[PDB]
Amino acid sequence: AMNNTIINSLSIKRSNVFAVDSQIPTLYMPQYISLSGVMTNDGPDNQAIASFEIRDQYITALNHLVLSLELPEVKGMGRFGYVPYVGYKCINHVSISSCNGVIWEIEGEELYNNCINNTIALKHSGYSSELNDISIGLTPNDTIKEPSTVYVYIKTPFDVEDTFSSLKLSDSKITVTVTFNPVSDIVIRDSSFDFETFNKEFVYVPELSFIGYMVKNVQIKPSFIEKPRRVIGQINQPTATVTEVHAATSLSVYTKPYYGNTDNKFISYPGYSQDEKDYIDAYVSRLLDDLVIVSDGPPTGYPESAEIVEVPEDGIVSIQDADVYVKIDNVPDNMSVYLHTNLLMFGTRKNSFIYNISKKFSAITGTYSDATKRTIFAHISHSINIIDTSIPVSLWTSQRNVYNGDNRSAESKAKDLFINDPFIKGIDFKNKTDIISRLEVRFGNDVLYSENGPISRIYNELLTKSNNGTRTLTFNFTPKIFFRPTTITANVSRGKDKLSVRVVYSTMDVNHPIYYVQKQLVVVCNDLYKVSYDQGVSITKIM
Amino acid sequence: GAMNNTIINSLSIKRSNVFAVDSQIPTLYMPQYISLSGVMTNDDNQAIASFEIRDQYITALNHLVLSLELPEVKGMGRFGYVPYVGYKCINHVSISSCNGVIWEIEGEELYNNCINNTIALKHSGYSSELNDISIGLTPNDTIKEPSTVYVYIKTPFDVEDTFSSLKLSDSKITVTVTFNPVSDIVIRDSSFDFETFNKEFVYVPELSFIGYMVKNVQIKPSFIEKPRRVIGQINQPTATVTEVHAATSLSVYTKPYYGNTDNKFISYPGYSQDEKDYIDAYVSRLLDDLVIVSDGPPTGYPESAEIVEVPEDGIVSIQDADVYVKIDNVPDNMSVYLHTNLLMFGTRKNSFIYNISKKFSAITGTYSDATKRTIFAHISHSINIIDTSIPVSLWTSQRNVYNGDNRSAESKAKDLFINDPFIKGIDFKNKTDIISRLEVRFGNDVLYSENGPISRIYNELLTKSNNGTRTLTFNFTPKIFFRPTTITANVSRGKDKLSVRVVYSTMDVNHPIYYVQKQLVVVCNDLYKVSYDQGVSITKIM
Amino acid sequence: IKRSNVFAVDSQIPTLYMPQYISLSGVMTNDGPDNQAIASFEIRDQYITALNHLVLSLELPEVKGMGRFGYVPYVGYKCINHVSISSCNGVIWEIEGEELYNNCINNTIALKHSGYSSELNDISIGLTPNDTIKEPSTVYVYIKTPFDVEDTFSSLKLSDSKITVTVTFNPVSDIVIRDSSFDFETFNKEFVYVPELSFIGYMVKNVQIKPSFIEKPRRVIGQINQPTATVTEVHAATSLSVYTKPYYGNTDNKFISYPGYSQDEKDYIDAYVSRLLDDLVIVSDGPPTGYPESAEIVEVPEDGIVSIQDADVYVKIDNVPDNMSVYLHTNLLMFGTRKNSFIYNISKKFSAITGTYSDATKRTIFAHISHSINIIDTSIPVSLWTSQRNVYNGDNRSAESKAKDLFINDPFIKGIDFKNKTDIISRLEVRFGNDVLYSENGPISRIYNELLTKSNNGTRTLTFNFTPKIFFRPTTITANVSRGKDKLSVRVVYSTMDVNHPIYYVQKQLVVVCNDLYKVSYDQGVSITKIM
Ligand SMILES: COc1cccc2c(N)ccnc12
Repeated sequence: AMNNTIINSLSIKRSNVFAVDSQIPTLYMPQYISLSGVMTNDGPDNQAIASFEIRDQYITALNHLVLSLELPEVKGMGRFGYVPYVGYKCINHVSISSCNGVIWEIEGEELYNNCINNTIALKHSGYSSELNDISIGLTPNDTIKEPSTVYVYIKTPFDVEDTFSSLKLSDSKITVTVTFNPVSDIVIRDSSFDFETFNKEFVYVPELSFIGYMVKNVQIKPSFIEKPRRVIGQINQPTATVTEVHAATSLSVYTKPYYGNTDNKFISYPGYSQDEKDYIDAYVSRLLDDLVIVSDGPPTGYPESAEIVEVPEDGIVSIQDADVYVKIDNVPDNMSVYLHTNLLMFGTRKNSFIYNISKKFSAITGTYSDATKRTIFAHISHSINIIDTSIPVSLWTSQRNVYNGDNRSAESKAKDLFINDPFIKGIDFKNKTDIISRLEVRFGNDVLYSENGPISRIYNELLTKSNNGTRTLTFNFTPKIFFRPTTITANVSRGKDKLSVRVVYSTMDVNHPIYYVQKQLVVVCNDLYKVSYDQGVSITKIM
Repeated sequence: GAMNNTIINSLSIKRSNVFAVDSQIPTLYMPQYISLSGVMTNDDNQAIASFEIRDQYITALNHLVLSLELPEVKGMGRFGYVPYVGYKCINHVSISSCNGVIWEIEGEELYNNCINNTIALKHSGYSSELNDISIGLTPNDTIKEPSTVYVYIKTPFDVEDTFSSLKLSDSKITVTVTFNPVSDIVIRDSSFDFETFNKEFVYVPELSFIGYMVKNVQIKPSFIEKPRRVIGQINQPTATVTEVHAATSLSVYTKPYYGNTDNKFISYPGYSQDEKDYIDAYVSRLLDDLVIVSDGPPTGYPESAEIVEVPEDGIVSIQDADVYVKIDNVPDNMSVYLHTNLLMFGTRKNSFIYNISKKFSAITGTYSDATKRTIFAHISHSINIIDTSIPVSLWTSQRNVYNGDNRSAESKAKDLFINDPFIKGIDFKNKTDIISRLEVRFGNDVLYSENGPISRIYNELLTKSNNGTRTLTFNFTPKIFFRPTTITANVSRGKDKLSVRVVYSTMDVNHPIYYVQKQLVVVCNDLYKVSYDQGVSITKIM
Repeated sequence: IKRSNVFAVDSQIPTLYMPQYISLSGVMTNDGPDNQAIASFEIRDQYITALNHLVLSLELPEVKGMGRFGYVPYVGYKCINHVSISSCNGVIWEIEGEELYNNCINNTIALKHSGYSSELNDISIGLTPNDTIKEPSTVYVYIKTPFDVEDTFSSLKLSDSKITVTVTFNPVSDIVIRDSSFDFETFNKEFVYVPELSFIGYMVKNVQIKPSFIEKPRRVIGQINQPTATVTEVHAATSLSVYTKPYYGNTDNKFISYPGYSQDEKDYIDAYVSRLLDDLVIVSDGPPTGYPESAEIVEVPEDGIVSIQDADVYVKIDNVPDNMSVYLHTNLLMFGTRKNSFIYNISKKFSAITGTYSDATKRTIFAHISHSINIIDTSIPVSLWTSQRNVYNGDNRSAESKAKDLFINDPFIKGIDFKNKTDIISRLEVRFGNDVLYSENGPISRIYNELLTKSNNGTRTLTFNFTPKIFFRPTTITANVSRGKDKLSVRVVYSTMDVNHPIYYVQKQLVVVCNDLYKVSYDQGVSITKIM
């Protein structure tokens, strides 16, 4: 059965790769353990906090925390849906602490970031058409969403090498404290939705699961742990500084939008489908019904500022230098076809440049239905983009706009949805646009790193096998757990105990509404700590 | 230089070199892919391939792959293969030496072990060629072209490549494969001549594996985890695994039993296997009979059918349910009709009724004068994955006080037999979860209890798998290099058996799904010690 | 018992080092060989002790003008003809562009960084001499090396020597999909490769270097339509791979259709069907004009069924003007080697065509198509349809349709179709010296390659090394020399086809890649040595 040339080609110490001594491991028994928590409503703005205390003589070690949430049935009228990954967006903060203090904590967004390359984790936290499409209730008793459980993997450093990295409790009490975002963050809804009643009646219903380990004659040794912390820059300020950086493993930079100067209302939302094209199509779809109207004489029901034009016989309406081709089939003899030529329009001066959403269409074809008295659109040529779909409606009607701005029908305006997702990066719903033009990191007062493209994000996505990375400077390339991490290391004497970030943002057109979306600079630092287990668990910052 | 002046600036302790390694020399060996045709036997007269590996120059092996030749399929009717056809072929696999069975597995259990291996699943046969339902129009028409599929037979010997490989100490290994009846892998309609197919079909297998020829092999013993399952009785919420002495893991799930039906179904989506795909195939098969454009009252439907003309406002009220039907370009001599009771079920006369027509809220379309048919544009409905998983015979069983299936004979004859051996839950996606609570008892004591599938969450999480099972894992130690950690019995105290009780969700007797029977499946992973003194042997740890 | 602690471990203090991401600009010379662009980067910093993780970035220019233009998917990898890492002792490692790509083909994120977006890869159309077809863009190419397998452990040590990374770029026509209207002559003149090299450098305090091994791939391409290839001086190989490439030299490299960014088999097929449909069913007032004379365009009968021999095409268009009829083009593409032979007729691969004529746009809007078009059909060069072998005219499409055909010169195509789906190797034989080392009647070696590497684009691969990398000396197939076993010879038998299918005339080339084991030593700087 072997070929003759192999057997013919077949003193030195030789390591055996066909057998190995199956070592007896530490004696232990694992258990999936679940805890109800205690819910308090204080800290801050009466924010909801869950606390779980872990102390059992048979739990010697734990890891792999997973948080459960019961989502209630949602009944009533209006449009309602959950943000994708709803269970993660719920989370404002997680702390693991002993009686000596805090062992490890994370900001909601950073936990989410760390799990973003984990499709399973993401799926478990709630990503489904059931949960994330925008349902509409038609009756005060109609069911919008059914009840549901979501599961949030609270990834910890204790999970890297399973039992080797687990958290050893000894005889100490470990408290896990979870702070929840306000339910407004996790919910997408329209004006008809009675959010006021929903807000009062909604309660967070959490449960903390984990893998406990009952361990005979546990042999503890000291370990190291990376604890993340982040600094949020002042609004639109292109700088932030992290103080007291003594032994850090990595440093990440990114941008968030800030929508406080707005009502957080958006024209459209794609629902469960989350691709860039989904976002764009959802937006086109919402505009199409005011964009091309089939009507008995001039269309009614629009603001006087609307400029609705009858389409010439050759199908071309000319909006300044923009040509829009409109051919609708099966149009009644008493009716004509109209193009709305300024459905949304923005400018900071009269008689200057204009951002006009209607000029972003070049062809609209479709067929009229006599049966349902509507136009069924077939093919659209346009240049709508992910930004357009990310513009809050408030910006269209702002005092900086010389135009009325929002010339949609009332019916369309009613369909607008509030979106308060807490984990948005960049300035568009997909973090597609790169608004950072240059990044500088200084250790003390000396330049540590500088780049003119996102070469650090490319390396981040590569080394972590992620397609949603960040501009990240990684200092630790040493394998976790089995080594002490490599860290950038302070002088303190020479002033080098702080990392300072300066980015150059690219500047947008002041006549595009996107210019007025506020930006925030997020800098996340991972500091090395030593873990000791001598009478209670404790950590110690490495200097 | 290019190294910034800060990194250079801040640069006698005992250190590990992370910038070089000692290249230690491995065992001198040489690998080879080997294929074998083996021998076939047919003794319910199930086919059994057996392959003997006897060669003094093969020290070890792993990575078994079984290939199967699928023959050309000629004739009339509708015919496709079940997704991942290769795995559904396999009833049982066993690896034995002269000293008995070294490792064996049920077909469904090997499928489950491979379910997160996309490549393995794709090689086994997942393609529109294989899995879309084709239709033959003449007795000499070709329905399916000859294909060859490859089934990766995952074994404990692959976990750590050469370290885990099954060693052969001059012993004769026999790999024995038991095949499900070909009924199980074929989705067909009534017009297909399955009788002739069933007798003409022959499983044509070849077993390949990676053999290793090793000089001066140095054998050591290892351990192996051998799966075992129990199936509770029909509709019992309990099942028990006896003789549990050293288990590494326990998993619980549910299968449906359709033995009380014909295993015929109204619709099937073919190669496209998403939940939305199943639903859409179903809505599509119903729509032919649901909304009819006709010259006077539509004909060819049973008398029990309630087909009514759509009023000029487009709304038909089926009891409390309002259906909107508006069709464009309908001829002046024709009207739009709606079948208000396409499928309907009830257990007591003039009481509660489940009526599939009521799960439509809006149906829009345009009549084609050129093809004499209605082309539908938008359907608002509430059909779900369960509706698509109902055997037709349940619509027409004696419990139904109605006729039940009010479809056209044209619709009825397109129904399909599905006999997939590996269905789970009570719907084709395994979406619906009918376990409301699960209890595992080691003896009289409760070992585990959960109120939601947190055990499946961990299973999926810890194995990176989208389709896990409610699984209790006892071993968190790395395989091969460590004696697996087990849960250990106490025979003295009756603690040598694992009993599982679940609380099934309570369903409505006026929904056909209520009558789909279910079985509890409990799989236990028993720890065995593999010994190599005079041949290969295994011993169940006690 | 004596038990190993699985609940805690000693934290070893590692070598003291600091890593830095380092980007460099290169020297570009358009010398070597056919005036091919070369980019040289010199790493000569005394404080860069080790490096790995090479990333090449490319600034792609704005593209202005007229016509249809797009970039091949994963454009950055397709740009690379060859990468070579060398030192003042010669070459340490080097790879051919296709093999680098092959090595990265299951690294989705690497592929995405290289340029795989609708911005890049859909075919765009410029409407005026100053219309912008593509915006400027920067892509990132992960030059994977043996030095990244085990991070700092596997890293390239510089040892106070001067490292030079050399990148040879394919001509830009390889990465561009264009029509005839696009001014490629000008573009070809003005386009310049604008490359920057990044890498992770390591400042190591008191580095303790040791020797190691390294697999260096090398390949042999057979002559056109010759089913054999030999690799010489094979003394210590860790693997051997066999695949097939098409040769399109007998050809203008033009194809009827291309799907764009969407790259699924079904996308290729639908893009094709859409292109044929404009000529396949025609709503016309009187017999359609503008077609070649060899075209057999017939009016669809009232029954709706047109019969092309034993092939029936059902065609119903809705809402057709009273003064026009519906026609079917019964031989849009046809191929036969004799007058009394089997004919391959693309119209016969359609069974049903429905749609609706639009009065407003005066064009037919197709609704549903029953057809049997396959991936091969879409991968047939137009030339082969009109080759001398074809006793028919071949291409009976409209002139408007033929204007839209696209040049494609992607250097990394394999097999004979655009998804490498069809296997054309029927039998495979591998000989070490004169003795058969391996043979197979089915693609079991490729099934294993896909299985063992978790890949759906594998190759027929003989793996000799099943030993963990870096931490052990790799297991190799080992020469004898005295018994003539210093040669790896591959012979394939290609599967046979009916000679009346155009794809039979696609020229094939056999590709054999051998991974030879090298020893890395660090005496007078870095040095590699071929194991014998
Ligand atoms: C998966 O097994 C391994 C991976 C990496 C390192 C080691 C090691 N140090 C000892 C034993 N096994 C190892």
